[PDB]
Amino acid sequence: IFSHAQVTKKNLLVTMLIDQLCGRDPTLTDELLNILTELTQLSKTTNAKVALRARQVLIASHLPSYELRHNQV
Amino acid sequence: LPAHTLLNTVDVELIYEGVKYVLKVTRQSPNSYVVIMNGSCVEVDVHRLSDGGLLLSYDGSSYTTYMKEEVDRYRITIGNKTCVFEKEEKLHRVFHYVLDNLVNVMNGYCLPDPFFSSKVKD
Amino acid sequence: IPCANHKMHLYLGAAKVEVGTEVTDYRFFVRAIIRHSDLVTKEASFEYLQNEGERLLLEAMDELEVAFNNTNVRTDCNHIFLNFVPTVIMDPSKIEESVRSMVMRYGSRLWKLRVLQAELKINIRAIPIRLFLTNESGYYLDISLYKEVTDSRTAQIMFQAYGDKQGPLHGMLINTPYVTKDLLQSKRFQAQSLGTTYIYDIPEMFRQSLIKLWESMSTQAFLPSPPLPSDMLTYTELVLDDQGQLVHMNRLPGGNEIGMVAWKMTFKSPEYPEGRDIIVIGNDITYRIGSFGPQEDLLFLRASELARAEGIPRIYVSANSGARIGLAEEIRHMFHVAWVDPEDPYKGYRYLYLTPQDYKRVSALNSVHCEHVEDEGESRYKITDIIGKEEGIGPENLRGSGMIAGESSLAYNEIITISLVTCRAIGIGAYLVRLGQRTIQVENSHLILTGAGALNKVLGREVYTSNNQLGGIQIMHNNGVTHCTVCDDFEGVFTVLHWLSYMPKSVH
Amino acid sequence: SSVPLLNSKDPIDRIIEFVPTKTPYDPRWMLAGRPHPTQKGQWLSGFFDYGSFSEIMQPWAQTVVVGRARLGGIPVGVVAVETRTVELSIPADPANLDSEAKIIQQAGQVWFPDSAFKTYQAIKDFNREGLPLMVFANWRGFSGGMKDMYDQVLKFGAYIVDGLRECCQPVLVYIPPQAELRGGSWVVIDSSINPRHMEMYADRESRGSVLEPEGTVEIKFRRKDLVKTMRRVDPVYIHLAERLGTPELSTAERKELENKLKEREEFLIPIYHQVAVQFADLHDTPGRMQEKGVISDILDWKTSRTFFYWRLRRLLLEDLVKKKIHNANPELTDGQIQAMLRRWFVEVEGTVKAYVWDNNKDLAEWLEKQLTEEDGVHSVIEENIKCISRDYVLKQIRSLVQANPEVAMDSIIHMTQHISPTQRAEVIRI
Amino acid sequence: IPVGVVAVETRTVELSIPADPANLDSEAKIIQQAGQVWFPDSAFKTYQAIKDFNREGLPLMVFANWRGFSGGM
Amino acid sequence: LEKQLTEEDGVHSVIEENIKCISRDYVLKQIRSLVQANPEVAMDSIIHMTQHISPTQRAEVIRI
Ligand SMILES: CC(=O)SCCNC(=O)CCNC(=O)[C@H](O)C(C)(C)COP(=O)(O)OP(=O)(O)OC[C@H]1O[C@@H](n2cnc3c(N)ncnc32)[C@H](O)[C@@H]1OP(=O)(O)O
Repeated sequence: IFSHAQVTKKNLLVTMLIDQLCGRDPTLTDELLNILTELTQLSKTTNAKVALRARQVLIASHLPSYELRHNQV
Repeated sequence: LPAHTLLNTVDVELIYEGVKYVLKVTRQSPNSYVVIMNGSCVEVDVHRLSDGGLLLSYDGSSYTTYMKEEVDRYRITIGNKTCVFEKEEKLHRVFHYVLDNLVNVMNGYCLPDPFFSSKVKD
Repeated sequence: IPCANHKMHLYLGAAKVEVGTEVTDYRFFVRAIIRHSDLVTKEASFEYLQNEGERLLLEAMDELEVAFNNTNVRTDCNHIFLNFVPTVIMDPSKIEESVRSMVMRYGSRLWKLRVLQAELKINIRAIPIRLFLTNESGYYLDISLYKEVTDSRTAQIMFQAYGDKQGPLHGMLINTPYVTKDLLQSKRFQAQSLGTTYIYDIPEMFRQSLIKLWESMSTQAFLPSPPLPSDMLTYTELVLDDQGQLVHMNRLPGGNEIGMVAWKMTFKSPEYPEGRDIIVIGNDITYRIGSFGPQEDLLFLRASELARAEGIPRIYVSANSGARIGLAEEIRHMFHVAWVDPEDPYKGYRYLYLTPQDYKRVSALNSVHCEHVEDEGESRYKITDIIGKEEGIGPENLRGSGMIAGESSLAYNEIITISLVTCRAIGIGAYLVRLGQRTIQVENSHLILTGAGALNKVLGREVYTSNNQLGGIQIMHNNGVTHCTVCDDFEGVFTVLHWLSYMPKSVH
Repeated sequence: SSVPLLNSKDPIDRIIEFVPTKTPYDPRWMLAGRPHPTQKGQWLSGFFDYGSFSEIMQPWAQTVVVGRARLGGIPVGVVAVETRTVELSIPADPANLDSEAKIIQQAGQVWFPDSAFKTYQAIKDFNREGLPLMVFANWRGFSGGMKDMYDQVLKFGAYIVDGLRECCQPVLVYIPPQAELRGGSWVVIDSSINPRHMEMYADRESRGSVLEPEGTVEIKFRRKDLVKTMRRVDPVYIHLAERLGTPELSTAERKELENKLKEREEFLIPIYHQVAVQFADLHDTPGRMQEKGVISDILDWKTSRTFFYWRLRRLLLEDLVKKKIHNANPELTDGQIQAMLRRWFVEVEGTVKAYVWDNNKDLAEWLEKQLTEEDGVHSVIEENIKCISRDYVLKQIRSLVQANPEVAMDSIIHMTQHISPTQRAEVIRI
Repeated sequence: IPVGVVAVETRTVELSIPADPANLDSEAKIIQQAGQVWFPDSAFKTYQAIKDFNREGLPLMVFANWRGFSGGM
Repeated sequence: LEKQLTEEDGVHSVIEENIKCISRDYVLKQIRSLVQANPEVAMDSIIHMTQHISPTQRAEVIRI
């Protein structure tokens, strides 16, 4: 209960953590994906901040890096 | 019971010779305490003594402190002196330091609202 | 609208109107394009579509939040269009499922941002298909799937459905603009269809009635010169703040976010040439038609408290369908039935249960109570109680009703209370009228408690054919519930003000 | 005076043995009880103390029952509801030779004009007696037929509200088991009509809604919605519909599939209608009411009595000391007074025992001690009351002269005639 | 000066009661009502009028021609 | 009665002066009935009434 009380500050730190874990590296292993999946299933609205950003990662690491297109073209 | 009475913060108002000081007190750990006084934050390493006193490290020097609550006074004894208030670095130690601080944040021991997020990003 | 990351294109359109009436229909539109090579489906093509659409949808929602909250134009139906350029081999049912999940997971935000419609173009195998989605409150998504038919003698393309639920777009050409009235000229018609006036038409009639009153009592009395119709009246709308207190506001009509409206009027009457203040209250028959919710009851209460404090009369214009009912809609969709025999449903059913997959995404909202059970080797959440996350459909409207009931009971014994019945009044809306005790009724209206349909169902035959057999003027005026009968609302208002002609300006 | 209490013979730590059923029952059978159907004696208990229930107006408006009884030896007035059918006998008028006696049918759980008039009269009488009130509600609503709308049912419906709003003693509404309160009957006995005294409770096997299941089904579950439900439940419908929408089959096969679909749509209706009825009944539960905050608690029938004693007694005791506070400072409202009593209680007992407020037995004992004890612990509650009275008198004198300075000179002098010499020195010097 | 008024019928009236469609053996009836006489409904009306007029804050005028109350069965 | 009630800045309503006198006497009787039934506040009652009185009235209070 004591840990759940400060969940907003925990959410801020979690956003800062996710910013540096799956940022400028469009790739995800079979371990990060499970954590992100469980984290996106936090349907309680107080944790929405940590769910939403997590979904971004789940969709963000499937994009071209501009290196393939630039080199080939 | 609801989860907003199990708080980790206490506002303490102490009046000294006519000057009222409103201080905030929270913790970064079971033994690491944070005090806001005059708009400035200070960290104190506090250990509980079996005799009701506290062993404090505030500015590098250690102190043994006691408190006595009167009907309208707070008598704070430090060493052999008393103050009465009226009632209205190597790259691998840094890793462990900041990791313990962040884990404490994850367990619910977080800085106060006006000072939080200014030190955690670092 | 300028925006960072200039691959999204956001627009705010103001409906074209003539040189008379101003613009009321404003609409945010989002147009984005999706660039990638064609997909070779090996059960691995969902990711591109889902991720690109969801990324663009999130960026669109963010920019829509910023633009909508930074301005004041009152948009009603925001729309999104995503064009999936590359070709994908995928059955339309799988596309339905994927877009359903992707949209439902943010239906709450899309509802908050007033996003009601969406259009998604996907090339199949390539034949383009169009997904037209209607996204009302975030529990159900009306998905309509169409293919483009180019088999024509001209350059004209057609929408053609898939047999199941043809929908409105069957035979719509390919490209049609939109515009609506969005308020104030569809609610007028919606009310006039039922035999009453739109609520914000109340003050004008009020003013007009007073003009006739300043004729009527001039054949009794050597009155002063009458005032001008501009000076004969002046009113201030009473709105609710975020706390539940009344704010004295001056704003344009149509801005009610609830089904109740309240005015404080000052006017000049032949009895008091300088000073006459009243409170008027009215139900909006067009907003979830009639029904009393908690905020409607709250406005009623605060308005009556104001009138009692100042000591001035209260008038209530009733056009309602009783308390608001409903059912947890999400649960109404995601529930399954455990038959006694799945192959012969007429042997009975044992229970209604959820699966864990859909249970785990609702239960944190306090919308339902289930018990775990193990049956046929399957783990199941048998439903026991359904609560609903939506506020204003449950027993809280009973708590509200009695509250305002008491207020009426009090208001009768402290100030003057008058009640007017225009279209209908059911349950509480009937009792409220009777608690005012000075009831005016309109012809072709009714005060009822139980419906003719339900009574005939319990009785087993067509005993009653109209509800005016139960609560009409042939029942309510001949038994002593209504004091006076009238043909319309203007006559009712003139009757109200005539009655006030006999009464003091205040309890003091 | 207060209502007189007895050292009754029938206990408070017993349970109710007679349990309301879903089939018809005489409501008296749940107030006093009934003899054992299988023995010759052995009274099956009811809600109140045995032999204490006393009826009035029995042959009038037989769909409703009213009386007086005792709970734990605390006198109460009772209002209950007939679920059996009654037949109303009207005689002929000898002044008209073409007149005839008639027998009208009157179904239970339903208000009629006369039954509502009786309920109103009973409420007013019981209140003016100075009694608390118990109400066992199983009303579905008000009759809407031509006769009853003609015979003025709205009138007495509204008079019920007018009666309940003016009650000055506890009113406890309880929805028994296998009972349901629907809409028009809620709005006339809701606790929000007089919250200072009215309380509502519901069994686990009870129902409340703004409407029954069938009337909601008829509006929310139309034929098209039942069909949309068939679309995802019935395997036969699913097979036929997945086939009919399968493109490029044939014309005749599509025709056959469509006809089979129509046949199944007409066939399956009663079963899916019952499904809709159960999906309607699933949100008429009391847990939803507790969560929404429209009942104070969810009770078991059997233990009910032992609850309603200690609640009721507590309230009575509270109404005593609160009255004294209202006598001390008449300008204090009732929420202020409940909060004040909370404050006094925690102050004198301590914050560790602040949880002993929602414990009706212990708090009733404490209030009994503080009010009934004299020449003893001396009632710190009484000293607090005296202080509030003192402050009120002081504030009143000062508000009086502050609004009327012209009498100040006349006010001082009389107060210099009954004061000490030292107080006179303090008056002169200050 | 505004007043509320209560007066009394001396003419005969005929009270029309309809039939209840819920009962197929029901019939409409015409009852006779002589003036200068109280009936239950006439007295109820008089009471309601008195209360309403009083709570309006009006004076009251009463033109009494009542012989009494009906005593029939 | 119409003249005595509706006339202001005129004959000045001797009826109104009588009403003011009755109000004065009522307030006086009320204060005195209040403290006569509650002497324990008399010392607290006097002091506040020595804060908004004239010096000559203060002399009369002290001497009498
Ligand atoms: C006051 C009490 O405590 S009990 C009273 C509680 N409410 C009721 O009893 C409702 C009475 N029943 C009715 O709604 C009446 O039949 C009417 C006339 C008001 C509505 O019937 P209709 O003329 O068929 O209108 P309809 O039922 O279509 O109403 C429009 C829609 O709003 C919904 N709706 C209707 N009445 C209500 C209501 N009282 N509360 C909430 N929603 C309602 C319906 O689902 C309906 O759906 P649809 O448009 O998809 O068909």
